[PDB]
Amino acid sequence: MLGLKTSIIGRRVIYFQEITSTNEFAKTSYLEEGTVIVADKQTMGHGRLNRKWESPEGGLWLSIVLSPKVPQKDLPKIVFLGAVGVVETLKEFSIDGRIKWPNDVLVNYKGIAGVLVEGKGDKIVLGIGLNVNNKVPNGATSMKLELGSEVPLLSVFRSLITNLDRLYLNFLKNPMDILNLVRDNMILGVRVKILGDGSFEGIAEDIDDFGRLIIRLDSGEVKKVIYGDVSLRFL
Amino acid sequence: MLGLKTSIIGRRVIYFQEITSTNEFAKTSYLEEGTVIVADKQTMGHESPEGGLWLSIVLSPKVPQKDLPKIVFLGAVGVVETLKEFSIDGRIKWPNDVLVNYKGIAGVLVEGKIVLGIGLNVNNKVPNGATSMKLELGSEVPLLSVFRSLITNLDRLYLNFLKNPMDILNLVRDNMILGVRVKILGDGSFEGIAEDIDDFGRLIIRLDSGEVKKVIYGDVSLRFL
Repeated sequence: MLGLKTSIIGRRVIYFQEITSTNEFAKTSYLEEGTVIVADKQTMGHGRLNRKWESPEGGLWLSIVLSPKVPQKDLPKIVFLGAVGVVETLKEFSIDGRIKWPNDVLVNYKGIAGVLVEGKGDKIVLGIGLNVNNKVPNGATSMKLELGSEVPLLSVFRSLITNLDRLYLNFLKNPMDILNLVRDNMILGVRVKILGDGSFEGIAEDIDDFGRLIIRLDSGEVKKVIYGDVSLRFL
Repeated sequence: MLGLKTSIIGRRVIYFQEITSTNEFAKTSYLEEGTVIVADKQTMGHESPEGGLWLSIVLSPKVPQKDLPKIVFLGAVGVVETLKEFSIDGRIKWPNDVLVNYKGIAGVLVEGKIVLGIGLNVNNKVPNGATSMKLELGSEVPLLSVFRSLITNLDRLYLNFLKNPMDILNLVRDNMILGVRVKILGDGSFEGIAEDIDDFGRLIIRLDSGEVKKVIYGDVSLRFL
């Protein structure tokens, strides 16, 4: 009854009034490629770095099951697919979102969406958490706060699924393309600090052909940061 | 994202762009009670084109074995209530069909774990002699609005049915086509006036001879004369 016209993503959609986490369900269940798992709220949701994710009623919490048969050297790039999809959808609602490497989406430096990609055996689970009408934590934002008005949650879903499907079909044929879209929508040319072990600061110059963040330290040294399991702070 | 607030029916909803049959998927798959299977179209329903509301609901009612036959009435009444919400006069053709001015607009199929299947013509093209919500109202009807309405009605009806399986019969009686001649097809056939449904949901027919027959659904077909 939803009348989705997508080719792969959204061929099937499993909706839950409440769930522990859409990513966990997608990982532990056999689902055909393109299946979207979505819930009004999550009781154990989280984003990258295991950051607890308040997923209250009003937001868009979903996961997509994918099994892209692309060269493995290109597989690591699906994380960006979600971020770019969110940016395209936000633009449709007159909101200018920018990507905070690797896959967070910000609006005026305030978090509005997060992407969590996990791999289980043969498939990849692309999780997205987008603040729409739900109340957000201090420092974060939402579509409702940005537009100062209620936003039809289903309208956002339709838009996002449509964009993700389009991006995914092209990724299957031209996997290098997504990096260019990421680059064109990412926050660059500003100072950042990579936290944790061997912490350092520098200018985030660009992302390379592998999606690594290229940082220029004050000394002139150039470091390439892997998208995995690191935290980044804007200075 | 749908924000359904029902208690059981609609706790989960599995949507398909296309499926062979929502009833077959529901019967075969491992699903929890209240899960609704809905598709834009069914390729092998019993086809169901885009524009209609095609769904099945998984139920596990812990009620007396004798009350299971009443489940079909939950679907028929739920459809009638939703149609009334859209100002369409749907009437029940005992025991699983809904007509508008004697034209078919919906059908209910219960199998079984009990699977309650419902097919409702909304914006889809229909067979000769049938009708749809769009044809009755004269304009397209938001399919999702019909789904929300129906799911809400079915959830309320089901929750009460679990406690009082008899209550549904009164709602059927108030919304069913009665007082007219019908032909019952089974082992041969007989005709008579459809008088009412009894405390078991059996159709009571008065033959011209004065004989009274009680019809149980399962191996029979009813036709209006």
